[PDB]
Formats: sequence, structure tokens, C-alpha cells
Amino acid sequence: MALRGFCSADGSDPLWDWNVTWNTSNPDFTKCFQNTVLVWVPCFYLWACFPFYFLYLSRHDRGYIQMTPLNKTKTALGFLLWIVCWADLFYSFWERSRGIFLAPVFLVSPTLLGITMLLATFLIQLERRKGVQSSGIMLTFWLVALVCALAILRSKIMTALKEDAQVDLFRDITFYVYFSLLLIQLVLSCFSDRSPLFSETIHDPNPCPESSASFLSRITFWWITGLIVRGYRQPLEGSDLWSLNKEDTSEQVVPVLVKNWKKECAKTNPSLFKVLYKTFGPYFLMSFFFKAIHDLMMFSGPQILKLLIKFVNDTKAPDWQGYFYTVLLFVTACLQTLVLHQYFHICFVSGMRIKTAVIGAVYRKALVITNSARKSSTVGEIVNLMSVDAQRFMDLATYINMIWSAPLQVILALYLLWLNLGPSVLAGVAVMVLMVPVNAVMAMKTKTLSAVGTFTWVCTPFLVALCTFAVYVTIDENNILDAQTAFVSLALFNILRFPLNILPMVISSIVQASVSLKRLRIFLSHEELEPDSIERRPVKDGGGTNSITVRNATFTWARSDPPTLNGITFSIPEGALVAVVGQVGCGKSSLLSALLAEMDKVEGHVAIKGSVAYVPQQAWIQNDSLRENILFGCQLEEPYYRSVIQACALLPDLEILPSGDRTEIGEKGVNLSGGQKQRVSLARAVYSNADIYLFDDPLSAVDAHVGKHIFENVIGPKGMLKNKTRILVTHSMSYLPQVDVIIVMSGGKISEMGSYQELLARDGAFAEFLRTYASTFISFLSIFLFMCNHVSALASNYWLSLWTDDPIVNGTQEHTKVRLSVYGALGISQGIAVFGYSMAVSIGGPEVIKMFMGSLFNVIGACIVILLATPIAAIIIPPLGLIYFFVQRFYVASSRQLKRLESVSRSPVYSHFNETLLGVSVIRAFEEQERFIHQSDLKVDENQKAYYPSIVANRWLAVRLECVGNCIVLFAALFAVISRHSLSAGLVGLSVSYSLQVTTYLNWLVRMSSEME
Amino acid sequence: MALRGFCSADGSDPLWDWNVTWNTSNPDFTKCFQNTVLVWVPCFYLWACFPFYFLYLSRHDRGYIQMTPLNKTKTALGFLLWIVCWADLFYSFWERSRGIFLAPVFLVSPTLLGITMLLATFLIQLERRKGVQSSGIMLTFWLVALVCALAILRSKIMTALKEDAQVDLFRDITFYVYFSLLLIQLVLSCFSDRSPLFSETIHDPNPCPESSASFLSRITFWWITGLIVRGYRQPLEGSDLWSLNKEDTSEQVVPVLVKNWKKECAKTNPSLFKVLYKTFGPYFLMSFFFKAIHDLMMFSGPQILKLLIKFVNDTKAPDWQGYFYTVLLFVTACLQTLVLHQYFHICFVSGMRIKTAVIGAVYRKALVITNSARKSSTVGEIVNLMSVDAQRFMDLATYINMIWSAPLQVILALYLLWLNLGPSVLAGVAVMVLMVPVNAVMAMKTKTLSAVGTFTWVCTPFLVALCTFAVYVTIDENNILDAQTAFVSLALFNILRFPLNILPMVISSIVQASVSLKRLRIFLSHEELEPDSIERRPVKDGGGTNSITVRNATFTWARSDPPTLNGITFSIPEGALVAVVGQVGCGKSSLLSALLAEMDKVEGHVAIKGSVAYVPQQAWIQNDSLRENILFGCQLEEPYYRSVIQACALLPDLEILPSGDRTEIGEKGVNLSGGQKQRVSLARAVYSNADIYLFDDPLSAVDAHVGKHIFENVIGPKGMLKNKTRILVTHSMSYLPQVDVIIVMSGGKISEMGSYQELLARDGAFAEFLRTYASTFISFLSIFLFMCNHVSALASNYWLSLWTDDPIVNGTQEHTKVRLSVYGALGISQGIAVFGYSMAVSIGGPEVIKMFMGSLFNVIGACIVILLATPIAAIIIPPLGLIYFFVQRFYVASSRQLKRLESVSRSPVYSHFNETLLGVSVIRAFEEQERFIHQSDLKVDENQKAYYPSIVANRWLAVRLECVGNCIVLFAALFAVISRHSLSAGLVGLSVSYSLQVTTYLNWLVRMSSEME
Repeated sequence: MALRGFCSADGSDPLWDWNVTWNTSNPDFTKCFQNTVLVWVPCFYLWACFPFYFLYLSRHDRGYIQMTPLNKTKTALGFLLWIVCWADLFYSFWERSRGIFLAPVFLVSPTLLGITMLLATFLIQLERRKGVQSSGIMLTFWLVALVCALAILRSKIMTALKEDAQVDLFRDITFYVYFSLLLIQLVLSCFSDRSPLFSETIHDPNPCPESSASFLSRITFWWITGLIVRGYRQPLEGSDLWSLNKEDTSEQVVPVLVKNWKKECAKTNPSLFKVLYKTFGPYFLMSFFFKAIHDLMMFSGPQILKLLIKFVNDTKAPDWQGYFYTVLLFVTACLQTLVLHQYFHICFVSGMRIKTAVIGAVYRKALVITNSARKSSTVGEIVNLMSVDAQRFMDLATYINMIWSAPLQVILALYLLWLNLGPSVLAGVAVMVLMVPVNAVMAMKTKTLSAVGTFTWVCTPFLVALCTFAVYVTIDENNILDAQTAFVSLALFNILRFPLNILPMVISSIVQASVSLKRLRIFLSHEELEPDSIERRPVKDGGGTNSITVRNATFTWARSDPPTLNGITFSIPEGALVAVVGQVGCGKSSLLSALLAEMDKVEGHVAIKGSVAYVPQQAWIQNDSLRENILFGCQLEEPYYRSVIQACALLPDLEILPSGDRTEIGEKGVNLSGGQKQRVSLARAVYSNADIYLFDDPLSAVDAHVGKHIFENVIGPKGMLKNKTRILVTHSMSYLPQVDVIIVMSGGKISEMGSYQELLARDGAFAEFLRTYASTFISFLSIFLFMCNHVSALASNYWLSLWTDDPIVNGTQEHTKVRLSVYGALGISQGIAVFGYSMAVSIGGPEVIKMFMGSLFNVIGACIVILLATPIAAIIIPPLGLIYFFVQRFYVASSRQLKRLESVSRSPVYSHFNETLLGVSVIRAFEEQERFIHQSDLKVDENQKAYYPSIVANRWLAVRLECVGNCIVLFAALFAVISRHSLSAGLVGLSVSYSLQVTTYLNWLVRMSSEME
Repeated sequence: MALRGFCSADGSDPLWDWNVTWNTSNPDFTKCFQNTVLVWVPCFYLWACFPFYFLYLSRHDRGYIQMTPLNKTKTALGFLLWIVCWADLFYSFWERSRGIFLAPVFLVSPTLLGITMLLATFLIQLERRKGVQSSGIMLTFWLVALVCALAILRSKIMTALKEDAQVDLFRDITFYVYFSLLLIQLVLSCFSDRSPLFSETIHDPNPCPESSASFLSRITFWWITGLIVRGYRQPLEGSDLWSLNKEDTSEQVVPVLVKNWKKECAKTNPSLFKVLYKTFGPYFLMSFFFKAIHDLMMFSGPQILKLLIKFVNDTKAPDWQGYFYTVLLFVTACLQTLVLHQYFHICFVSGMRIKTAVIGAVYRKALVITNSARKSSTVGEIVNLMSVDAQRFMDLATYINMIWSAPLQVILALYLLWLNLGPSVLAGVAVMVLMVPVNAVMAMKTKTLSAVGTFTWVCTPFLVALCTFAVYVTIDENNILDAQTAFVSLALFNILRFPLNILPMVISSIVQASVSLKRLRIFLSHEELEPDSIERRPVKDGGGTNSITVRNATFTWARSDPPTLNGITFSIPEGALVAVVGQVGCGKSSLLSALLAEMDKVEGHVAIKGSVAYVPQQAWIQNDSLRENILFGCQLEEPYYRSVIQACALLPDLEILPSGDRTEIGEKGVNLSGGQKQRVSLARAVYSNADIYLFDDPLSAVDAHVGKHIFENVIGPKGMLKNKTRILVTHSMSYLPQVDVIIVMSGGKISEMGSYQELLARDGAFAEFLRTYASTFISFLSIFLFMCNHVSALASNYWLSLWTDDPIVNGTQEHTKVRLSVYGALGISQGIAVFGYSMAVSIGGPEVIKMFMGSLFNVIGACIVILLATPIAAIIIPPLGLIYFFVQRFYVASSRQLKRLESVSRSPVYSHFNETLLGVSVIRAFEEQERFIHQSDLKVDENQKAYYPSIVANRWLAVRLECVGNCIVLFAALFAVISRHSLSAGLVGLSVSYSLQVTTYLNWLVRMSSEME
């Protein structure tokens, strides 16, 4: 209560009077209020946002924009804005000192403005130093200060020329100068800044323009209009799209997630969503504050409307009041559409940023890890995990914020409806519960009346309103239907309807996401890094005499099975032909694979020296050129290519092919034979030019006569690779005598080792093997029904408006029985007509034309109602009938060509992953597993360059189609307040109510039932 | 008088009447006036501009802009606008047919609007067909129609909502739709068109943007701001300039003038003047119609000011009148500055287009015509005709339109002043004749206190005003100095002053131009075509046996002299060495030159064969590379270059040079000896590789040994040119015996011809010749004086304002004879102060700082006066104190770098013309005179590319610095009309008078006293 004594020494200027600002014909604020609150509010606004902005900006150094003249003039203006406010205080000090008592108010309030201006000037310099072009804080502060100064300027201009007023000629000049400088700075603080000294774009010439735009352009999504119009004439395809900004690329996201997951695993299990909470968490806290505010802006629509009606029925209030509400019907309807469409963008971006990391984390955990423990099917169990489970992590991101906002709106709307009407709404909302069976009906239709059901859905607002009003009127008495009662609930029900629709289908989505999480987690922890290290590396030393060393080796396929190899110990020098002999199923494959770090060793010491080349019995070919398949990464070399082709004898195979060594080999191409595949693999192996070669019956399917030249050309001692180490396994008989050393193993143990001559002289197991084997009319009806239904609805609304304005005498209002009778009769007629045209269209037939005609006729009716209420609105119909039109044609011809590129670019990632998963066994032997990781990175990135601008073109139109909807309410309220002396309450209520339901029906027509056709 | 019965049957709605539009508190037009005149005016405006536009556009086909959607929508909008106006007439016909008498007025107007709408729609398509992007007629028509319809809309909105009247609901909707469509079309018809299918710019990538700009941009000169801003930071030089538009080039103007002049000469200073008038007449006639509107709008300021001053003194007129005049103070002050600056551009372009044609005509006449009759000096008589006479043909273009507008303004202003004041102004204007002496004074100050002279010039308006008012108030006593009398004449004198000063220096310029015309015509009429046809061409036939044929030849140097050659007849075969022998002054040079078609023949037959090479005794070198000088256009050839260098023996000369054959030879370079020059010319001649060679003592200054070596190297029979025809003349005593045929001539007649042996055996005159030639402290004082003078002027103005508002009692102005005394005393004090600071600045010394300080103090006073008159104007001072500033700094730093390129580019054309005039003889001997015309063309075009945008940057600032001046009058009248209840007439008069004189003093500061220092 100190303000009363603070304002003056007599208490004659109370803060609020209610007799000077509201009840007069010329409102004007008092003195103390103007001096204190209007001055203080900007300072409090800015002083509570400086530490947060400073802390946020202390981590985002980006540039050094040096000496633009804008920074030279803005600093000067900010410094000049301080000296006048200081001079005011200096003059006040003089006046106090000499002879005048002036109260402490003049000695305190001015001194804060100087401090705030000094802080703003310093912030401009810091903002320039940290290098950001457009500012989102200076604009708002300048706007607020300008409005607060405009109020005082109007008050002073009104009180100046009243009657011979005595005003000191030292506070007018100061305030006028201050206001002019504020206006100049507001204009000047929105142009641009030149550029940072250095930027990321040094080589790529096509960057996205989002990094360089003004605050208003980013708010209104204007920078996307560049490539939309260009898509209308010139077809859109190829490199016309932009490039990423080096932040969403897969090379800068996956390592962070994999490191955090590895650290969490080493800490110990909680699911990976626990890690995602601490990785991608601080970007969802901005998507929670934006939603709630929007919700509180939804219920400022009806209330104002109610007030307006109460103003029309009063015939003695001052006129200007009717202009105070209308302005508030424009700001509130404007700030609501500039907040939701930013929360949507944040949610979509943070939901897209997760899939590009999960995909990479899955891929990097398959090619080099989880060996010998993979038992799930190769198709539909691993590849499906890349296309279905990871694709259900964007819906959850958008829908996770609808779990608590769904019941809040319902509770608030029910409370307001109960406050307005009374207990009857409990029955009325019961009808709302009674049409929960209607959503049950559409659900069971989806399981399996569709048109009949949707027309009952269309008609159900009428049914619920009629039932509510009948219950309100029939029960009890002495209740009169005013304009507010019958014209507020109609909007409240429409607002409340949507959350009762959104509640289903969400609880199923959450369950499905939770189910998918279990599978993702069980796969990401499906191993314990089996091939960590058991060998002496494929190549560790560049020089040695003994190639393969092994002592006391023992390996097993699985940890729960008896060992298959025991007591394995041998040594082999360099450049010796070693051939092993074993029976079918003896275990040759297991021993052969144990050398490639594909087994589990319990005890033993084994080592190899030099890079290895592997030729498995099964061959795989990547879908590419035969030249590329043979080269396998290495560049061409002549006549090395000719030499290796001659050695492999590929001349007939190259000649028979339609284009030689350039056709489509493998899948999605011509089919070959097994022998040709084996020859191609052998050619690739010999081209690899390794130190040790490891074969596995590479000539079984090749004809023996044909394979004779191959054996005598390369494998035999006459070949060009006689200086390397060769290992060959087979069950052939002919090639045994020409090898150097023969090793025979059975029962998991090696029996004898030695040369062919020594084994033959011994006449032991080899002799026994040789001896045993011994192989050495409806259109016009539909139109008429449409017209009947629409005129029935219009007559219903007109009759309700006429009824709501009946005079009140002796409690009741004349007659309240015939109105209900005619209302019910017309409702029954409309219900008959809707089913009649339902049957007509069902017999004639579809839904696209249905909704198209419905929306067109409804918007025509919405226009004609406003035309009938006031004959001056016809000025604004033409100009608003064109701006919308040009929006509905650019979007259809530009969002239909960007929805086809994704279907083209989707397949390659899945195909590449399937190929890698099928060829991992051979890909790991060559020690070439980084190139493939890089390769599968450049295809996912190509599916996120043509997909990012396919959703912004959805946040464009939606914004552009809501300003049109909100520019009719203002002009239907302003043109109705001017002529309050001749308009009843009902007509104003109808005109205002029909202007709210235009944006929904305008947006429905453009998206659905237009692009489909 | 038919309108009275046309409006209505009983004539109850007459035409204009002051009882309903002017004397009321709510002005509103009547019914018949609204129905007829406002509607009819647009139709008459457009219907009187269609044939002219059609005729002008039927000759300027430029493109085929095909199917822009703007042309698709504008036609539809026009066709829609037609139908509503037709429907109005249809409904009127129905109403007249059924039961209603409605008068013929409703049956005429719609059928007259429909025709205009259809014509506009057709004109859009016709405009599209001929390919013009921006239209200057559609915008004006739409604006006029909208302005006319605004009043009808206001009346129909005012008469409907209030008074509870009855309005038919069939004419409101039609008019509202019509107004909305008009607004939409006005907005839509000012964007752009796409492009013509083909344009001139196919190769050059830097065209001037003037060919592609909107109407508003062309009017406001907003396409030169692109490079003015760019030149501030990056230095301006080189290729940053644009290119011509293929219309001002010298290859497309000179032929037209030369053809017209030749035709006029063949028909037979009236001749040249008539030819110029017939050639460039059409584009100058547009300059007469633009210096008529501005002259009339000049006199619309004093009338409005007088009306406003009279209105302020009235305290019962309705308030809104004060807002009708102020708007008229903005349109009139705006249309005046958008007309003069469009006449200046046309005048300057027409002035520039003449010099580029006169220069080309003179050059094409000089080189190949007027031979043997040139007697004027080579310097200062012909070259001066290219730089002085043709440079005085741009001032005449601008000043020729000031010969009749100078006295018209004087006469009109004198008549108005006499009407306002009376006979006293005749005495006062006599005192205004009294500065005819003082301008004569500065005239003699130009011939030989000058600061004192200009300070008396500054004080002159005060002196003449004081004398006029003293004379007005002294004689008799019948008139009282009101506000209008003392505040209209002050502006009228200032308006009238300038033409009284422009009149001198023009009559001298006209005389000088008339003098220059005589010399230009006497040189251009100097044709006297010498080389018409006298020879058989230098080369006509490619095959023959006799080289030179001559019979009965006779030639003379001049037509008024006895012939020097008579009885010349001889013949020589192909490849014969012919040497002629003559005495000194015998006439060898005359006969030698006669063979080159440099003489005139009265009788005889002479003929030559094959292209000729000429080596005159005097050699000329163009300032270029020695390689280019020797090549003379031909490309280099090896080892031809080495062969000719060895033949000419140029090895020591090339070796001794600092860079060999690459130095700067000739003028502006190193000097060379005469022998080297002769050797260079001989090398050029032999490089020419002609059929007939003609020498003239080419070894006079050459050393005897060097000359002998050259003679045996090339000229002698052992040389490489023995197969062609050689002619040599000399007086040497050694080379005669080795020649084939010797010809001796004397007295103009050839005596004997024959071989050396025959002549020696004859022992005639040859033996005689042989034997004959064988025998042989103030700064602060200046500041104080400045302040005293300015406060004295301010006190003078304030005292006059106080005096003019004295009450009138008994016919007299209270008591006079006391204001005049103090007025004169303060005037004398101001004169003493200005003389004192004159002496101070003369002793201390300059003019730049003088005018700078004067303008700064005057412009600060012009703002302090407005601030004192009304304390609310302080809002507008800051924002207008910045827009001007940024204009003053860009222009100074961008028009100082474009005023230096001309000084660089001026010299080459004069230097090239001098070189050509000195080399004419050799340049014509070689039959190479077409390349040099192009060479001299390519430079005058380079002097007109950096000069065209050096004057538009003067029409930019002047436009940008007059809207600031005209935006203070509006805000000083509006802020003074609001508070008429507390302001006397004197303060309003002072404020409005001082607000006019701000543009002149703002423009004076930027151009002078700023750029100079």
C-alpha cells in the first residue's frame, strides 16, 4: 500500500479509478500509473532474459563479422538514447535543489532507462562478436518499448491542446526525441548483416538458405517459396535439390550414440531409450513449453465472442468499446498459428534425427561383430529390423506429447460448459458419450454403412445440440434461451470434439512402439564381441620362414558342444604345396574355417604370417560391372589384366557375353553358370595378389578336362604364383601325386604327415585309402438432394437465431412449443434426405467427389450467410477469392513431384544391406570392411536430402491458409459493430459463429479430395 | 442548359451549388453530378489517347512474349468487369419496361462504361503482341478510375448506415464488386512481364538495366543505385561500367547524317541548320511540352499559402477546410519535381547525340577527300575543330529552350505583384532593376571586395523588401500591412529572382555557337572531290605486259597556275629498271606524285597495273610496337621475317635497342636516327610484297657503305625483287651504269629515253650532264560576427511578423513610424557586421568554408524557427536528419571516381586524329583507309561509355534531395492547422515561408563547398 503515498503527498491519484479509463467517452490513463508501470515493464522484460541469452551464446562461436556500418550506427544511436534520460534526471535534481518539492518518483523511474539502454548497447556488440546475423530478442524489446511510448504520446497529445494548459517545455522535447529514436531503431534493426569471415560452404555451391534468413522469414517459412514456383514450369528432378548443412550427416551422429551405449554397457540392463534420453533429451524441453501456451490460446476465442454479444444487446454503452474487443480478436487469433507450426517443426526434426542414428548403429553391429551366434532368418528378421522397426520411431516422437494434453482440454471444456449451462450438459455430453459407439461403429467398419456412418457423423453436432436444448427447455422451467447460451455452446462443442477423436489409435501406437523396442534391444545386445582377437592378426610381420604355426589347437563350433578339433599341431615352411585329405563330414570345413578367426579357441597357440586370400566353395557377386567385380577396388593394370584373363582362360566367356566385360552380372542381370562363377572368383583371388592362398575345392562344378588347363596354368608348379604359400583342400584323386606334402586327418586328429613318396613307401593309411576307394438419371437427383440438405441446415440455423431473440414476459418467452416441433420436423427431413442421397450415390457408383462437393457447397453457404447479414461484406469476397486460389494450384503441382523421389530412393539401402549380410563371410577375409561402411553411408544420406524439403512444403501451405481464415473474422466483426443500431443479437451471433468454421473447411478441401483426383 | 431537364423531370437535383458542398459541416456531392461527371471523366481520358498510342506502337515491334499467366488473368478480369456494367443496364431496362419511369440517365452511363472496358481489354492484348513489359498508360487510367470511384463509395457508405433510409439492394452489390475488381487490377498491373523471345543481348553479358525496368523505377531513376553503392567500398575502375545499347554507337548514326547532307547538297547558315532540324527534329519537340507544365505549377505555391493565411485568420469556418488545402500543397509540390528532371534527361541526350555524328562526319571527310586545297594550319585549325567547336554543341542544346521562358515568368510574376500590392511595386521593381548595376559589378569583378559583393548580394532581398515596404507605407495613408501582403511578396520576389539572372551569359553563348557554325559549315562544304576518277585504279587487271602507259599527259598543282607537265608520253615493259634524272627543282617531285592520283589531269591517257608500294622521302611512324609498325596489319611469317630483316640489315639496330623489336618507337618513346627511319620504311615496303615499287631517294642520309650494301642486297639485280617493276629517282653519281633504262626530263618535257649504252654512244645532253656533275585571433571574432548577423536576421523576421499583426483602429495601424526606425537600425547593424566579418576573413585569408558555414547556420535556423513556432515538430527532425546524411556521403565518394575516367579517355581520339592527318599520304597510297575509320570509331565509343552514367548520377541526388525538402512543408502546415485556436497569423506565415526556402539551401551545401574541399 506504499504506492498511495509514493505517487504524491495527498493520495489524490489512485492507481486504478474505474471512472477515468472505462466509464467515460474518452478513456485515458491516470498519472502515477503512466509514470510507473508503463515505464517499468520494458525494463523488467529485458532484465529477465539477459543471463539466459548470455549463457546460451557463450557456446556458439561462429564468425567475426567485422565492421559493417550498421554496427557503427546502431551503437551510436544506443549511446545517444542514454544521454537524454540522464539529462531528465539532472534537470529534476536541479529543480529539487533550487526551490521545488517534486516527490521521489521523478528521481527514481528515469534512472533505470539509462541502465537498460547501456545493457542493450553492450549486448549488440557481444552479438556482433559471436557472429549471428538476425536477432530474435532486439525486435521484441523494441516493439514493446514503442507501444508503451505510443500510449504516453497519445495521452500527452490529447492533454496538450485542451484549454490554455500550462505544460513545462522541458519534458515534451525529451519524450518526442526519445520516441523518434525508438522508431528509427525499430526500423533499422531488421535489415541484415553482411556475412561471417569464414563459413562451412567453401566447396559445395548449393547450401540450404535456412542458415541465412531474417527472423520473420524463418517464422513464416518464406525461403521455401524459391523452389516451389520454379517447380511449376520446369520439371523438378535431379540436382535441383539442396544439400545438408553438415549436421544431419551419418558421419557425425552415429559415433556419439555408439560411444554412449558402450559406456553404459561397461557401467553394468536399461533399454537404449535410457541412453537416448540423455543424448537427444535437451531438444525436447523446447517442444513442451510451446504446446501448453497454444492450448491456453484456444479458449480465448469463445469468451471474447460472448462479450461481443453482450455488448450488442446494450444500447447505452460508449461506441468505442466495440472496437476494443475486435482488435483482441486479431492478436489472439494470430499468435496461435505462429506457435503451433514451430512446435510441429521441432518435433518432426528431432524425430527424424533418431532414425539416421539407429540405422547406422544397427549396421555397424552386424558386419564385424555377432559371429557364430546368429540364428534368426536372414530375411524378415534382420533386414526387416531396418525398414519396419526404425520406421516406427517418427510417429512416437510426434504423438508422445498428446498423452497429457488430450484430457486437459476435455476437462477444461467440460468445466466451462457446466459453468455456462448447468447440469443439463452432463446429459448432453452423455450424448457425446453416446456417440462413442459412433467411433466404435467406424472402427468395426474398418474391421469389415460407411457413407451412412460418415453422414451420421456429419449430422451428429445437430443431434447433440438439439438433444441438449430439448433437455434444457423441457425439464424444470423459468429458463430462457438467450443469445450467449445458444451461441457459445455451439462453438465449445466443436472445440471439444477433436480430442475425443484423437484419443483412440494412440494407445495402440504406444504399445507397438514398446513391442519394437524389445526386439531392437535384444538384437543390439545379441553377442559379446566373439571375434575380438584369437590370432596373431592376418598380417603382423613382413618376414619369416615358417608360414603357418600351430600347437595344441582345439576349437569348437559352440560353447555348449564337445570340441571338434583336438591335439592339432604342425608346422609348414614357406612356398610349399600342402594338400589335406579327409572323408565326407570328417571336419575339413571346421578346421579350414578355424584359420580365418571364425572359431572359438579354448587352449592352444596358432599364428600366420602375411595377408591371406580366401576362395570359399560358395561364390557371391555384387550387382555391378564384371570389370568392377574382378577389380574389387584396385585400379586396372595392363597387360596384367590380359595376363590374368589368359591365366583364368576367360576369353570364351568374355566373347559370348553381349558386351564383353561390361554387362550386368549377378542379380538384376543376366544369369551365369556355376563354373563361370567359380572362375570369376578365382580370377578375383589371383588379382588380389596376396601372400597366402586358401582354396576350397574350387573346381568341383568345373569340368575335369576344362579344369585341367586351369590346374596346369596357375595352381601347378608351372604357374606364376609358385613363390607364395598355397593351401588346397578337396577329395579329388588325380592331383594328389603332384603335390609336395599331404596331411591326412580323421576323428579330429591328424594321423600322418609327409611327402607323397614317404607315405607311399610307408603303405599305411594312404595305401588303405587308395585300396578302398580305388578311384586313382442420378446426377440431378443428387444435386436436388444436396440443395435440399443445405437449405434445410440453413433454415435450421436461421430458425434457431430467430427463436433466440424472443421477448421475455412473465418469466417465459411467448411460445416455446411450436419451435421445437418445427425444429424436429426439419431435422427428420434432413435425416431422411441424407440417407436418400447416400442410397442414390451408392446405387450410381466416389468419396473424392463427395467431399469436394460438400466442401464447396459449405464454403458457398458460409459466404452467403455473411453476405446476407451485412450487404457491405461483398467488397472483400473477390480479393480473398484469389489469394487462396493461387495457393491451391502451386502446391498441388509441386508437392506431387517431391512425393515420388522417395519411392525411387528407398530401395537401395535395403538392397545394399541385404547384399552385405549375404557376403559378410568373404568380405571379412580380405580385410576390406571400412569401404563398405562408407558406401552404405552415402545411400542413407541420399534419402534424407529429398525428404527434408517434402515436409516443409506442408508447413508452408498450412500457414498460408490460416491467415485467410483469420482475416474474415476481423472483417465480419468490424462490419457488424459499426451498425449495432439496426442489428439484433441473433444476426451478429450467426455471422460471427460462421466465420470460425471457415478455416477448417477451407483446409479440408485443398489437402484431401483435391490431390487424390 | 439541357442538364437541368436531363437530371430529373422536375429538376429537383440541379448541378453545382455552394449550399450543400461548401457551406456545410459535412461536404457531399449531389446526385446528378455524381452520376454524370465523375463517371464520364475516365472514359473521356482514355478515349482521347488510343489513336496516338496505336499509331506510335504500330512501328516498334520488339518481341513476342508468349503465354505469361498475368496476361491470362488480366483478360479474364477485364471481361468480368464488362459483364456487371452490362447487367446494370439490363436491370434498368427491365425496370423501365415493367412499371417504373427512371429517366434516360440510367440508360446511358453503363453502356458507355462497357465500351471503355472492352477497349482496355483489347489494348492489353495489343500491347502484349508488340512486346513491351512496362506500360505507362494502364497505371494512370486505373489510378484515375479508382480516385473517381472513391467519392461515390464514400457517399454510398455514408448515406446507408445512418438516417434510416431505403436503398435498393441491386446497385450496392454491383458497385462494390466493381470497386474491388478495380483495386485488384490496379495492384496486379504493376509487377512485370517475363521477357521477349529474342533480344539484342546474345553475346555481351553486361547490358544497361534501363531497357528492363518498371515505370516507377524509370521515373525515379532507381536503377543507378546498383553501382553507386558498390563503388563506395570496392574501387571503381575498368570493366565495372556497362555497355551501350546499340543505338548511340558511331556506326549507326554518321551514315544517316552524311547521306542527308549529300542529298541536300545535290539538291542545290540555312543548309546545315535545316539538315540538322530535319534529322534530329522529332526527338526535341517533346522538350517543348515539358517546359510548360512546370512553369505553370511553379505559381501554385503563393496562392495556396495566401489562402491558408486568410483561412487561419477566420474563426468561424469549418475545421475540415484546413485539411483540403494542405493536401493540395503536396500533389502540386510533387508533380513539379517529376517533370523538370524528365525534360533535363531528354535535353541532355539530344545534346549528346549530335557530337558523336559531327565528329564522325568530319573524320570521314578529312582523310579521303579535300586534297590539294588544304591551306589551313595542321594544328589549331583542323584538330581544334574536333575538340572546341564540337564541344560547344551541348550547351546550346540545353540553353535553346530558355530564350522564351525567361521573360514569360518575369511578366507573369510582375503582373501578379502589381495586382497584389499596387503601383508601389513599379518603384520597387525599379529598385529590383537596381541590382542590374551590382551584377554588372561582379561582371567587372570577373573582369578584374568580391566577398563584400556577395555579402551585399545576400543582403539584397532584405534591402529591396525594406525599400518596398517603406514606399508602400510612406505615401498617403490608406492601406494597412496585413499578413498576406507582407508574406506573399517575400516568396514572389524569390521566385522571380532567378530568371533575371539567367538572362546574361546566354546571349553570349548563342553568339559563340553561331560563330562556330560558320567555320564548321565552311569546312564541311570544302568537299572539292579531287580523287573522283582520273586513273585506271591502282590495280584493275591482274595480267599485262606494259606496266606504265602514258600519252599526252599534263598536270598542274592548282587550277589557277600554268601547267608544270606537258607532252609526257612513254611506255615501259614488265620487270624493267627505270631511273629518271633531273635537276634540283626541275619538277621530279610533281611528276612522281602525279602517278599516285594526287594530281588533276586536263587531257591525256595514263594507266598503271598492279598494286603499288610507295616510299616517300619523308617517313612517319605510328606510336606502337616496331613489330606492328613493320607488319602494318599482316601477320608474322617465318623465316620471312628473318629473311627481310637480313635483307634490310637490321641486326645491329635490333640488338642495340633495350628490348629488341618491342620498344616504344616514334612519339612517346625513344628517338631514332633518320637512317634507321628510312630503313624501317624500306623494310615495311618490301614486306608489303607489291607488284610495282616506287622509291624517292631512299638512301640520302644512309652511309655510303651501308647504302651500297643495301643496293647490292635488294634493289640490285641480285636481289629477290628482280621479277617486279621498280621505279627509282635520285641524283646519285654511282648507280646509273647498272640500271636498264634512263629517262631525262627538263622544263616539264622528257628530252631523251634509252639505255645507258645508247645514251653514252649518242654523246648528247647525257654526256654534258655527266661531265658537269663529274667536274664538281580571427576564429572567435568570425564566429561572433556570424552569430550576430544570424540573430539580427532572425530578429528582423520576428519583428516583421509582430508588426504585421497589429490591430486596426480608426483606419490606421495603431501607431506606425516606430517599427521602421528599429527595422532600419537593425539592418544597418547587420550590414556593419557583415562588412566587419568580410574584412576579418579577407585579412585572415576560403570561399568553401564561407559557404559551408553559411549554409549550415541557415539550415539550423530554418529548423529552430519551426521548433519555436510549434513544439511538436521535434518528432520529425531526427528521421529527416539521417536520410539526407546517407545521401550526402555516398554521392561524394562515388561521383569523384567517375569524374576522373573522362580525363584519362579524352586524349586518345585527338592524338589518333593528329596522327592520321599527318600520315594521310602514305595511308592512302597503300589503299588501306577502311581499317583506320574503324580504329578511330572504336575510341569515341570508349569515351561515351564512362560519360553517360556520369550525368545520371546527377539526376539521382537532385531527385532524392527534393522529396526531403517537400516533406517539411506538409508537416509544417498540418501541425499548424491543428492548433489554429492559439496561433496568430504571423507565426503561421513565418513558419510556412521559412519552410519553402529549405530545399535550395540544402541542395547548395551538398554540391558546392563539400566536393571541392
